[PDB]
Amino acid sequence: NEVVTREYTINIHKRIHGVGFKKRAPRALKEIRKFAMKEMGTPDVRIDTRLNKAVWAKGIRNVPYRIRVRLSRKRNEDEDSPNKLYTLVTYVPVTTFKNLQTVNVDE
Amino acid sequence: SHRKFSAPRHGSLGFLPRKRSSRHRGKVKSFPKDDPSKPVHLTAFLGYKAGMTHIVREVDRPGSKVNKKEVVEAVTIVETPPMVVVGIVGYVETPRGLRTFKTVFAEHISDECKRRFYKNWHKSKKKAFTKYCKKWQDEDGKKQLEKDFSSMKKYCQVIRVIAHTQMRLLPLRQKKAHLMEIQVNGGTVAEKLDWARERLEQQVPVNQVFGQDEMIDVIGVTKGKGYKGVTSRWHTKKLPRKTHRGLRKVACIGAWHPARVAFSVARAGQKGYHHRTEINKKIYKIGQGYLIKDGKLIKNNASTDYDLSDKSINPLGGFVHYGEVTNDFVMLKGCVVGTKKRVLTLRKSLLVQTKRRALEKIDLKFIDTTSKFGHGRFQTMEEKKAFMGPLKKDRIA
Amino acid sequence: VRYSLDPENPTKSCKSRGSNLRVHFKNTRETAQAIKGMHIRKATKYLKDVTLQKQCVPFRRYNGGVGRCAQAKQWGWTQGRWPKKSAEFLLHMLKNAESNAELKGLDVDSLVIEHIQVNKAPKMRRRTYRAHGRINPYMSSPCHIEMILTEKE
Amino acid sequence: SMLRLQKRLASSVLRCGKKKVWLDPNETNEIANANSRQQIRKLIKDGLIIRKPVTVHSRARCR
RNA sequence: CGCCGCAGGUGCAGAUCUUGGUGGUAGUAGCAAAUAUUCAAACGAGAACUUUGAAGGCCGAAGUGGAGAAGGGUUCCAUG
RNA sequence: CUCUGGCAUGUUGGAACAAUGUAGGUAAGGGAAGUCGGCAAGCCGGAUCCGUAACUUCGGGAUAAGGAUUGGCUCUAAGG
Ligand SMILES: [Mg+2]
Ligand SMILES: [Mg+2]
Ligand SMILES: [Mg+2]
Ligand SMILES: [Mg+2]
Ligand SMILES: [Mg+2]
Ligand SMILES: [Mg+2]
Ligand SMILES: [Mg+2]
Ligand SMILES: [Mg+2]
Ligand SMILES: [Mg+2]
Ligand SMILES: [Mg+2]
Ligand SMILES: [Mg+2]
Ligand SMILES: [Mg+2]
Ligand SMILES: [Mg+2]
Ligand SMILES: [Mg+2]
Ligand SMILES: [Mg+2]
Ligand SMILES: [Mg+2]
Ligand SMILES: [Mg+2]
Ligand SMILES: [Mg+2]
Ligand SMILES: [Mg+2]
Ligand SMILES: [Mg+2]
Ligand SMILES: [Mg+2]
Ligand SMILES: [Mg+2]
Ligand SMILES: [Mg+2]
Ligand SMILES: [Mg+2]
Repeated sequence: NEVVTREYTINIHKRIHGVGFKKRAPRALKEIRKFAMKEMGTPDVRIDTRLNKAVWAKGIRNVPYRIRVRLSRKRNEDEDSPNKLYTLVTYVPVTTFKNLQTVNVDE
Repeated sequence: SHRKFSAPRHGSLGFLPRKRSSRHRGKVKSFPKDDPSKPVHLTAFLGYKAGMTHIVREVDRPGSKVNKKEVVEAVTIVETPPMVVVGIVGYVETPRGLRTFKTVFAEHISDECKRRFYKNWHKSKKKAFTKYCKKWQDEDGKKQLEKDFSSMKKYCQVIRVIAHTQMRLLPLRQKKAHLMEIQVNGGTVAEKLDWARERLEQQVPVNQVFGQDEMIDVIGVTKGKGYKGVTSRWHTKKLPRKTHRGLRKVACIGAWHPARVAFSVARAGQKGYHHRTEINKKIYKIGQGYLIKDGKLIKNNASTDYDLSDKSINPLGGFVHYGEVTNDFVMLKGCVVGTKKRVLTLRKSLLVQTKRRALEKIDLKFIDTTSKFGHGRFQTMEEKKAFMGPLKKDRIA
Repeated sequence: VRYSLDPENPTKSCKSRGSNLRVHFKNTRETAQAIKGMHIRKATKYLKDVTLQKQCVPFRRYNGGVGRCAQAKQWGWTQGRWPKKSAEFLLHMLKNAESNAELKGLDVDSLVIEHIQVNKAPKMRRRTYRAHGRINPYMSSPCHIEMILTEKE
Repeated sequence: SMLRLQKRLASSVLRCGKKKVWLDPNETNEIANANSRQQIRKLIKDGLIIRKPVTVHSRARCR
């Protein structure tokens, strides 16, 4: 429906390839923001502070290669904002990234 | 006064407006001269640059130092699936040049050809040539069409065949086909016209257009470099280290008194993406593609009668930035303009090859299929895994 | 007060002006020339497209040094930009105009910009500091804007 | 709202730096209506303003 | 203001004239010395820049720290 | 490089990564052929153990020149 939640992994390495040292973690964050927008369709994505910490975990220029996030399109009926659907992006800690599919998670 | 030390001209003035090419394909601009004594044939073809590798052959050059010894030569691989003739244009020569008299297209033109006719195939209704194939299937339109054929026979002097490449057989992202006019040579106009309308709606292979170990010409668009300065663009001498407003310049552009910068001094601008026509490119081998008789077979590619292995022309990990060759290919000697995936016009020579450097039958001993994605050291996967034995993933498998 | 080009019918027209507005006169004049003649809904959607950089303002007269844009081929030309401040000032004036139209009781869904002009305002003076103890002017170029919309469908 | 005065005044009554003063991000209104010492002191006693511990500079490596 | 007389600090295109105003240049040059920001929330009509929290960083005690003398004179502090 | 303390990158941001620049690197084989001129860059560099020429105002020259060693870990002696 529209209260949906999935789990993705993002290849920050190929989304970050080539950018300057003092720009890699901010570039990674707006790459995540664009990825979340395009996987959903909603503007107003909100990046969780733990996800911000995970992106910035090794400083500004050694960003992790793959990140495991949970996207969740949720209702916005708490502010009278022009769009009724926002997307919260949270951070999923994992050990390995092998054989990890995109998975719909339950309520 | 008197530049005090002779140095030749930097760069060539026979090659300039040194601007971006207005086309991506590569126009022929000169076909071979027609003599009706020859059989009817085509004179050009359209391939795609896959990549480079190198070969080993034994040279038969009497008097040369490498006579009856083995050399290594770089080659370029051009994938050439057969071209579909779908149209035919005729030309009449006038005192103003040579103008197109009449084109005739065929019924049932393919969707990649119509993709060439459209600039946005996604939003289109794909309506091209529908009213035309209507007049092909009609009977009033049919007598009109043969009347056009008969008028072309009695008036035209130069006929050409409109053929497109079929991009569904290529590993490329592009689905839009490439069309081309290929001159038909060797006969009377009636003879070549019935020959071409026999070949209408049909496939023509590079085996039928070209042959083994002949020298052809390659026409294409030089690899693109962008806006460059005079040191990269014209190879002028760099100025000394203590030069105030820049080193990579030309220090003087003309004298005082022609009072203008001439067209012949070196300036910064576009380098590359240039239309070039290189000649005397020797064909080393014409491939055969991936045929299926049974459990299929790819040795008809680089099996060279002195190795007898079962390897294709493709290296390990495929051709870098191209894909893999599953169609008929052409192996040329040496380097060839353009990027990988760049479309190359290939045409017959318009000189006569009487040279012992030319008219030479070659015979390959070895074709290198190591990986070009690094310093690859194995020819085939079987050779690699037989040299290394079982691995950890193989063992757990 | 005293508009240039009084309308044909001052019962089916509505007008709006604004003076001493701190937007660039040249950018706003190009935006005004792009907006002239449009319907009011099309003009609002276009100016919001400008502020989101989906449609450009073609720079035709005050075009020296202005870069080239693929969106000028609609208004077939080569130079275009996206004046944000000009777009928002014109949107404020357009909504004031539709407010005047609904106040005097006209069909707001059938108004067309019949007249729009941009005049220069008096300049406001600031300073800049230069190399050998010099001080140069740092003036602003504000503008008066006026527009007259007209009921016609 | 704006807690610059409260940050400065808390650093004063806690005898530390403004880098060490922690203001509760949820009780922003109750902090914001505190224009005095003894109001800052009340907030410290009820735990809405906290002095933060020093970031550790260990000597285990050099030992 | 016209006519008869009378009297001039009495006629401008210039003087690198003087004072004032305005152009083209031109929406141009430019807003590039000292490593760096990011996420969320709040207030608010309005947030890249305010405040709060979290993170990542810098000055690194011959400091971008804490106090003074000259000098400044209210710049200090709250509120709007 | 870090702690206490302080800050928000030095009067703006975003997107790209052409030429020419400015600042910083690297470079096969040669090794000053470059240039007015080795300009600029590079080489050398700390410490320990050896070993140090002409000349001299006998003080110096002198770190002359030249050579070797240098990490980690486990011990053994000697020095209150
Ligand atoms: Mg001479
Ligand atoms: Mg100089
Ligand atoms: Mg390679
Ligand atoms: Mg110009
Ligand atoms: Mg200045
Ligand atoms: Mg000064
Ligand atoms: Mg006078
Ligand atoms: Mg005058
Ligand atoms: Mg005069
Ligand atoms: Mg500019
Ligand atoms: Mg600038
Ligand atoms: Mg530091
Ligand atoms: Mg101080
Ligand atoms: Mg900076
Ligand atoms: Mg800043
Ligand atoms: Mg400052
Ligand atoms: Mg070298
Ligand atoms: Mg070397
Ligand atoms: Mg020399
Ligand atoms: Mg010399
Ligand atoms: Mg010399
Ligand atoms: Mg030097
Ligand atoms: Mg000496
Ligand atoms: Mg040892």
